[PDB]
Formats: sequence, C-alpha cells, structure tokens
Amino acid sequence: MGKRMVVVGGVAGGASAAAKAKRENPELEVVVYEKSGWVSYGACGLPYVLSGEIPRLERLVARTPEEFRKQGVLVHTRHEVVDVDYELRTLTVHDHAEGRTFQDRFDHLVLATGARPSLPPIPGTEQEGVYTLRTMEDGERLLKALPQARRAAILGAGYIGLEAAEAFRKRGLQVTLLEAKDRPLPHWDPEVGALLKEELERHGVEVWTGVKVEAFRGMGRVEAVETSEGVVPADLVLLATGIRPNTELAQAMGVALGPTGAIATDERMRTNLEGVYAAGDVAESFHRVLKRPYWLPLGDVANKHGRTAGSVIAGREARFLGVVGTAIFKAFDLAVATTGLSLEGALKEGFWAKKVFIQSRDGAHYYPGSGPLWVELVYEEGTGRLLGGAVVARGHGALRIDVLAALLHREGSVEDLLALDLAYAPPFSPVWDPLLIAAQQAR
Amino acid sequence: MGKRMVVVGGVAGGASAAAKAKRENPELEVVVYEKSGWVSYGACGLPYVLSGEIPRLERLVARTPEEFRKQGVLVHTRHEVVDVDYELRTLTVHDHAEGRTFQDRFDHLVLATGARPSLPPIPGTEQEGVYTLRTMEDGERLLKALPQARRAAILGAGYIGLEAAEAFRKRGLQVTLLEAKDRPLPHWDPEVGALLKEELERHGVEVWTGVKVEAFRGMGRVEAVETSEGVVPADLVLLATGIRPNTELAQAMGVALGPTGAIATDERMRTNLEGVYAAGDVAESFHRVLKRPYWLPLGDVANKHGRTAGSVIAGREARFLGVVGTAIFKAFDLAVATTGLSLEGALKEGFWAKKVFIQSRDGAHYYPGSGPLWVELVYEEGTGRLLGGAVVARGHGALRIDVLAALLHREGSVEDLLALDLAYAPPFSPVWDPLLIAAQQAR
Ligand SMILES: Cc1cc2nc3c(=O)[nH]c(=O)nc-3n(C[C@H](O)[C@H](O)[C@H](O)COP(=O)(O)OP(=O)(O)OC[C@H]3O[C@@H](n4cnc5c(N)ncnc54)[C@H](O)[C@@H]3O)c2cc1C
Ligand SMILES: Cc1cc2nc3c(=O)[nH]c(=O)nc-3n(C[C@H](O)[C@H](O)[C@H](O)COP(=O)(O)OP(=O)(O)OC[C@H]3O[C@@H](n4cnc5c(N)ncnc54)[C@H](O)[C@@H]3O)c2cc1C
Ligand SMILES: *SCCNC(=O)CCNC(=O)[C@H](O)C(C)(C)COP(=O)(O)OP(=O)(O)OC[C@H]1O[C@@H](n2cnc3c(N)ncnc32)[C@H](O)[C@@H]1OP(=O)(O)O
Ligand SMILES: *SCCNC(=O)CCNC(=O)[C@H](O)C(C)(C)COP(=O)(O)OP(=O)(O)OC[C@H]1O[C@@H](n2cnc3c(N)ncnc32)[C@H](O)[C@@H]1OP(=O)(O)O
Ligand SMILES: CC1=CC(=O)c2ccccc2C1=O
Ligand SMILES: CC1=CC(=O)c2ccccc2C1=O
Repeated sequence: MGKRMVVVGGVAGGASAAAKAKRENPELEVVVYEKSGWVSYGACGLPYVLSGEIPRLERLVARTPEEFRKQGVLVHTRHEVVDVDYELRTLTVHDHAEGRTFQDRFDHLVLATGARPSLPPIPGTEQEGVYTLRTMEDGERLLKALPQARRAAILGAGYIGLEAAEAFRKRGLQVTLLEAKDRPLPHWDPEVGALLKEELERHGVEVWTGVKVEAFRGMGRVEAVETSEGVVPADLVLLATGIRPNTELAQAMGVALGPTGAIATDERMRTNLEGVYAAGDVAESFHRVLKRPYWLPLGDVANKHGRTAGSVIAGREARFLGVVGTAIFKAFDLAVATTGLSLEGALKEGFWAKKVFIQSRDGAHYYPGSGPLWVELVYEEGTGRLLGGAVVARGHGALRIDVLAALLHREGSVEDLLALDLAYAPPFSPVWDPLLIAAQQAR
Repeated sequence: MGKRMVVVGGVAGGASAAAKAKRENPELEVVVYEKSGWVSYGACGLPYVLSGEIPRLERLVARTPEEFRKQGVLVHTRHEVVDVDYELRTLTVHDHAEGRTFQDRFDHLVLATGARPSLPPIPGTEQEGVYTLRTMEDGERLLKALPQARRAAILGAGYIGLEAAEAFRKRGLQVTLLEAKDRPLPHWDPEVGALLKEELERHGVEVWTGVKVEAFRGMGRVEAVETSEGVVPADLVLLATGIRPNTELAQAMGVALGPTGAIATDERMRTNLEGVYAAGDVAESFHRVLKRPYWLPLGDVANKHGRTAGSVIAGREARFLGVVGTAIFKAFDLAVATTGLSLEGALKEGFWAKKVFIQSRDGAHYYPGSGPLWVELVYEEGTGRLLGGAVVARGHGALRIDVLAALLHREGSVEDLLALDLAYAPPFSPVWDPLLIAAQQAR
C-alpha cells in the first residue's frame, strides 16, 4: 500500500532498512527515531578517529539527517521510543523529543536498537577516567581525554580492544591490556592469539593474560586497576568486555527472544509479531555451519538485515539466508580474519575435527617486501568438510578468508578448496596459494 | 615398481613433476633433461629483475641442480632430447650434452617442454635490438641492453608486455606500446583495458592502439618500427605477442594434440600413449565453465600439472580437475585480475550473457589511503549463472577474484555470490564488499 514504516534506532540496521524501503517503494512514509542524536555513522571507524589517522569524528557518518530528508526519509535524533502499543494494537510508539513527548502509529515496525556494552561487575566502574567505546558520544568523550595521555588500561582482548590498543599507542599512551582468559583473541584457536601477543608486545603494548580484575582505585577519578596479578597504574581505562543486545523495548511489546538472547527472526527478518521486523545487532542471524540461530553483531550483517527488512516492507522479494561467521580486524601490522568455527568450538559442537595451521608468504619467496601469511583450516576428520579457518596477513588484503567463507557457504570440503583455480603472481601469492598449501597438504 | 622417470623440460611443469615423484616414491630413478641450461626458475619474476626491483637474476630459481641432486633428482641442463623411440618401443630418448650425444630409456615419460614465443611475420625481426621475454637467457640479454636506455617499443599489450612496460619505465626508457587490437588487454572486456590505458599514460607510456606494424628499420641493428600510424623511434624492441606450445617433439613420437594445439591430456595427465604424460605449457587443461579442453599457460597451472603426473607416477592417487581461467598481473599501481569468460567471449559461446561493471573502494569511504576497486561480473541472463568476472585494485590483494573462481568452480550463480558472508572492516573493504554491491545490485 502507502503505509507508515517506523524504524527504532538508526545506526546501521535501522538506517539500512529505511533507506532501502523508501528507495524501493517511495509511497511509504518512512520515519526513524534515534536515541543517540547521531544516526548513520560507522562505529567501526572509531578506533581510527581516536588514533588521529582520521581528522574529525563527523567524517564517519554515511548520510546526514539532511540528506535523508532530501530523500524522503525523516529522521529524529535524540528521540527515544519509550513504549510500544503493539498487539495490544497499534497506537503504539510513545516517544520523547527535546522538551516534549508524543504518540505515533505504525503499519510497519523495524526494531534496530542495537546493542550496548556488557559491563562486568567491578567497583569503581562508575568513576571518571573509565570509558567505553561504542557510540559517537563515546567517541567525543575518549577523544577529549586522549591528549593529556598518559597511561591506559584496556580490559578485554577482543577485536575492539586490540583495535583500541593500536589506537591508544598511536596517541603516545603507554598501554597495558588485561584479559581474563589465557590468550589475546580468546575466542579463537590459540595460534592466532599467540601471533597477536607477539605483535602487541612488538609495539610496546604490555599484555597481562589470565587476570582477575578486582577493582578501579580512585576517589571518583581513577588511577589504578587493582588486579590479582598486581596493580596497574592508569589514568584512562576502557572497557572492551563484550556487548549485549538492546532488547528491553522489544520485550515490552512481547517480541520473542531467541536462544542467544537477541531478537528471534526468520529469513524475512520478521519477528513473531505481524508487521514487526528486527535488524542489526539486536538480531539473531542464522548460522549455516552450526545450522541454528546465532548472534553475529557485525556491521556488514546489520546492513544485510536492514536491507532485507526494508526490501520486504517495500514489497520486493528479499530474504536473508544466514551467516557463516566471517570477521576481520586490524591490529598494528597484522590483519586477522576468521570464519566459521574454530577447532576449539568445532569440538564443543562434537565434530571429529582436526585443525591445520601453516605459515606461507604473501608473494613469491624472491619478491621485494613480501610478508608472512598464515592460514588455518578447521575440518571434519572423516568427510573433510570445512568448518572454520583463519588467515592472518600484513595485507590490505588476504582476505583470502573470503574463499573459505565461500566454501563454508555451500558445504564445501578440503578436496574442493584443493581443486580451486586460484590467482598467482609474484607480488600477491607464492606459486601455491597459502590456502592451497594449507589444503590437506602439509601437517 | 622402481622404474625410470624421464622428464623432458624442467622449468616448472617438469621440475614440479620430478620433485613430487621422487618425494612420493624415492625408489624411482628420476632424471630431468633441460635444454636451456637453467632449471626450476620463475619466469614470472623476470619483469621484476629487468626493473631492478630484484638485484640478481639467480634470485628467481627455486631449486638448484645441486639441491635437486642432494634429493635424489638428477638434472642435466644444456641437454636436449632430439628424438624419442616411443611406441615404436622404448629405446627412446636420443639426446645431446656439451660435446656428446647419447641414448637413454624410460618407463615413465613426462613431456614439459613448455612454450615458445609466437613470432609475427615482420621483416627485420631477425635484427639486433629485437628481444623476447620468456627464458632466463632472454633475461640476461635484455639485462645487458637495458642500461644505455634509450627508447623502447613493445608489441602487444598482454599481461607480459604491460608488465614489461612497467619494467622498462622503471629503468628510465621512454616507452611506447604498440597493440593491433583496439585496447590494451584486448582479450578482455573493454572497461578493464580502458583503466589500463589511463594508468599507462599516467606513467609516461605512450599507447598506440589499432596499429599495423609494417617492419623494423635497421641495417642489422634496429632503430625504428615503421607502423601504419607512423614511425616510432626505438633502439630496443620487445615482442610480447603471445606464445604457442612446444609440441614438435611430442608429435614426433605420435602423442595426440588437442583442438588448442597443446598436448591432449586426461585428469591424470596421461597422454594417448601408455606411460607418457604431459605437464605445463605444452598441456591442455580442462576449462570448467567452457566444459572442454582449453590452453592456460600459467605457472600455477604448470605446477598443478607437474604435481599430478608426478604423484600418479609415484603411485599415489591424484587427479587434475581442471581450471576456470583465473589470472592476475601487476601493471604500475594497478593489480588486474580476471577469471572465467569475458562477456565478449561468453557471447561468442552463445550464452545470453550480461555484464555489470561497478567501481567501489578498497576500504571504508572514510579510511585513510583507501583506494578504488572495480569489479565486473559476467553472468547468464536467465539462470544467474556466473561465467566470468574481473576485479581491479591497487591492493596486494583484491585478489577478491579468488572468490569468483571459487563460485565458478561448482556452477555458482549471482544469487550464491549474494548470500556469501564476506569480511568487513574499515581498512579492507566498504561495508558492502565490492563483490556484493556488484552482485545484481547496481546496473
Ligand atoms: C569500536 C568498534 C569497532 C568495530 N569494528 C567493526 C569491524 O571492524 N567490522 C564489523 O563488521 N563491525 C564492527 N563493529 C560493529 C558495529 O558497530 C555493529 O555491529 C553495527 O554498527 C550494527 O548496528 P545496529 O543498527 O544493529 O545498532 P547499533 O549500532 O548498536 O545502534 C542502535 C542505536 O539505536 C539506539 N536505540 C537503542 N534503544 C532505543 C530505544 N528504546 N528507542 C530509540 N532508539 C534506541 C541506540 O542509542 C544506538 O546508538 C565495531 C563496533 C565498535 C563499537
Ligand atoms: C615474462 C613472463 C611473465 C610471466 N608472469 C606470470 C604471472 O604473473 N603469473 C603466472 O601464472 N604465470 C606467468 N608466466 C608464465 C610461466 O612462465 C609459464 O606458464 C610456466 O613457467 C610453465 O612452465 P613449463 O614447465 O610448462 O615450461 P616452460 O617454462 O616454457 O619451459 C620449458 C623449458 O624446457 C625446454 N625444452 C623445450 N623443448 C625441449 C626438448 N625437445 N628437449 C629438452 N628440453 C626442451 C625449453 O628450452 C624451456 O626453457 C610468465 C611468463 C613470462 C615469460
Ligand atoms: S612461473 C612460477 C612457477 N614455477 C616455478 O618455478 C615456481 C617454483 N616451482 C618449481 O620449480 C617447482 O615447484 C619445484 C620447487 C621444482 C618443486 O618443488 P616441490 O614439489 O618440492 O614443492 P615444495 O618443496 O615447495 O613443497 C612440497 C611440499 O611442501 C609443502 N609446503 C610448501 N610450502 C609450505 C609452507 N609454507 N608451510 C607448510 N608446508 C609447505 C607442500 O605442502 C608440499 O607437501 P607434500 O604434500 O609433501 O607435497
Ligand atoms: S559499522 C558500518 C555499517 N553501518 C554504517 O553506517 C555503514 C554505512 N551504512 C549505513 O548507515 C546505511 O547503509 C545507509 C548508508 C544509511 C543506507 O544506504 P543505502 O541503502 O542508500 O546505500 P547506498 O546508496 O550506499 O547503496 C544503495 C544502492 O547503491 C548501489 N551502489 C552502492 N555503491 C556503489 C558503487 N560503488 N557503484 C555502483 N553502485 C553502487 C547499491 O548497489 C545499492 O543498490 P540498490 O539495488 O539500488 O539498492
Ligand atoms: C615456499 C616456497 C617455495 C617455492 O618453491 C616458491 C616458488 C615461487 C614463489 C614462491 C615460493 C615459496 O614461497
Ligand atoms: C559508496 C559507499 C557507501 C557507504 O554507505 C559506505 C559505508 C561505509 C564504508 C564505505 C562506504 C562506501 O564506499
């Protein structure tokens, strides 16, 4: 028809959804209500702004509320949707401006409220040089504190967090990372974690492994971090201890949560309620190797979510077919790419799973400047089915991970990876592509 | 058993076979006869040595006749097998050393004699500044001529040749490329070729298109290149006008040629004669999009051919499943990768084929130093079947082509491409990988 789409949250799933919806069916009244007062910005670039590589923080926005308006889309920042009157039956949508508070109705609802820092229960968190990195505001805050170094503490060695320490080190602070688990990037096989310790340490970052963080010392300021392994002086600390999906609002209106705790969806991004979709980080995506719902709070998947809901509302045929887990991030001079399951995890799932980890180059043995390039392959013993792999490079690609993800997608195997006709030339690959050498091929 | 394997030609198909067979069954008597007096070197790197980027020419050999010996493998360079007494009945092998000339017998024969420059019929080629780039010796020659610039002409705008122009400009000569067809890289869709003219011109290479070269002017030296479009002063000229497989020896012995002119082989690399195999550039490979024999004189495929013959001979189970056409090469600040069919050629084959050519980036809009990145997609109208694609980057990878190859392998479609879970992060890719945007996705 010519109905009214309301998008709650407009960072990435939300923005995505609204832009595509309005493009595909211009007859729709498309409204976005955004709590944070910036909308359509890539958080994924925050470390690069902090580090100073990117001059001003506004350089992260993809579309401004102006451009949106100029394109049929009305966005309202610093608007919080407080209640939804659902089913029940759409009055729905009470929300709060600056000054006021009011009512709206919808015919289509997109929930794209995202996710918020999960905080470990530590005394002192509440204080003053303790920071989080997740929004534009966090950006501003952190960015103010940064000149005037002097010494930083990052709890958690996940992708953000490792990303963080680069940023920090580039700003001159002395940084020290505290992770609770035994390696950096604990969510993945230890080889990789190893490589990253080395590179962290190579660059001046101190890395405490297996640390229980007891509390943050300060009189409302902060200066310490007392830990089981001693006491780290620090005058800024960052919590990079994971996220959790913002589902409070969804549960108000009785939208069903899946096993992971994010909003349960179908291939159309629909929730359990007629006319209500979910998209981005408050959403479950379906994992194709695991063959079940799974949480994958990445930027690319938020965009896919959004675009499918939009498309579907706009009355196009569109379906989101699931994810396989592929991720990549940059810590210093390493580029770390994983996908699927790790061997650790392929085993939790009960496969009879072996891993292989090799180290090759990113160019012919003889070619100037050719780096190192490792690739892992996690596979099912009997069949040979791929289930996971990583590749790490210096390279602004490799990225070669994309192939694995490809093979993962349909249920490919090590035999298949072996058959592939890859690209060879002295600047970019040895004669046998790392992926190929890793295939069966060397133990 | 413990028979005798004779490898004619030991550049890459051959070397690969010898090393693999002797590793896999050390019982074998493995002998490699090689005409050129260098063996196991990478021709692929020659531009890099010509350019000065790589110091000495010997930096390109992968294994020395010494390391081979030390490993059970006896190589004899400067030895040319002049006849084979086959079937007939293996006396077989007459060949020529320094001084002498003798007999040998075989149980296993690998033909890996490769390819030679295909020479166009122009008067004055026979002369003195006219050079070819294929073997190490060509290396040496060219390497000698090169200081003492002054002005070069290259005939042909293929990969080598384009690669050659980079090389020559790097050594300071003024270079001017002559192609007969209308674009550089004429063997692909015109968008790519366009991209390359701009980049070669941007770097001081003059590119003549649609040129008929009439003769090379000189009194045994060379100084000109008379062409339809006028007269190019040149004191070194390079013929980069393609190659043709070295099959003379094989025909002698009554090995069947395929429709391409290369030696016809099966999935085990066996020729039509019992006990005789072929590897590398003298070999047809099976094109999996075209479903027929095809000729793909690349080095990564020679190694595949080589390893397969060797493994089969040594008595392991091995099969060569085919290629899909994947190629990559570097020309200045561009890295150009292709695969499958071009639209031009997908149409020659009679598919109802469309193309799509998009320009994206190699990293988020906002990320420092993010380059451009183009990608094309040649697909069948109905089905959505991928048939070909290209990608061009500055990047040391993207290399992203590897994905299309992957999809090309089983008969993957644009729908499949679209489902793929690719890696995102700001330094390496926009939030939609270029592959994905290109998928259906923008016209
Ligand atoms: C430092 C950092 C680095 C990252 N790097 C990468 C990377 O390299 N690669 C990658 O793929 N991903 C990366 N990500 C992840 C990425 O931020 C997310 O997965 C993505 O932005 C998804 O957005 P979304 O629209 O679901 O919601 P979110 O981005 O979580 O935002 C939703 C917004 O909606 C608002 N909202 C919440 N509740 C309400 C309510 N009740 N009413 C109205 N509005 C509300 C919130 O205030 C919030 O700011 C990174 C993230 C961070 C923080
Ligand atoms: C300048 C240049 C750049 C290149 N760049 C790339 C690239 O970027 N990527 C890529 O994949 N490929 C590239 N290649 C391709 C590559 O060189 C070949 O496809 C590869 O080396 C295959 O070798 P082969 O073993 O089949 O035989 P070849 O390498 O052609 O050599 C066979 C050798 O055996 C000898 N021989 C011939 N006849 C007889 C006989 N009757 N008796 C005894 N011995 C004999 C010959 O003298 C010859 O030197 C490039 C090639 C060149 C020349
Ligand atoms: S145009 C360029 C192509 N032609 C070239 O000349 C380039 C080099 N090619 C050659 O001349 C032949 O490939 C040679 C080197 C003569 C034959 O070499 P091998 O068959 O001996 O190959 P390798 O020794 O390189 O590898 C054989 C085994 O080594 C394993 N392997 C290689 N590299 C690694 C790394 N980085 N990590 C772990 N393992 C590695 C291969 O897996 C292979 O294993 P097998 O299963 O034992 O064959
Ligand atoms: S953590 C980072 C993820 N979140 C971000 O904020 C990153 C940016 N994302 C957004 O906020 C949303 O994606 C926005 C920008 C709000 C929604 O954007 P649109 O949905 O309008 O996206 P685009 O205009 O970028 O693309 C839409 C159509 O444009 C085509 N297209 C994109 N890029 C190219 C290039 N380089 N060449 C040709 N075409 C291109 C897409 O194909 C798309 O096609 P349709 O089929 O028309 O939708
Ligand atoms: C390990 C290794 C072995 C090679 O033979 C080789 C040949 C050509 C390019 C690169 C390589 C390489 O990295
Ligand atoms: C064209 C284009 C559009 C985006 O919305 C975008 C968003 C985040 C990173 C990169 C890009 C990009 O290159």
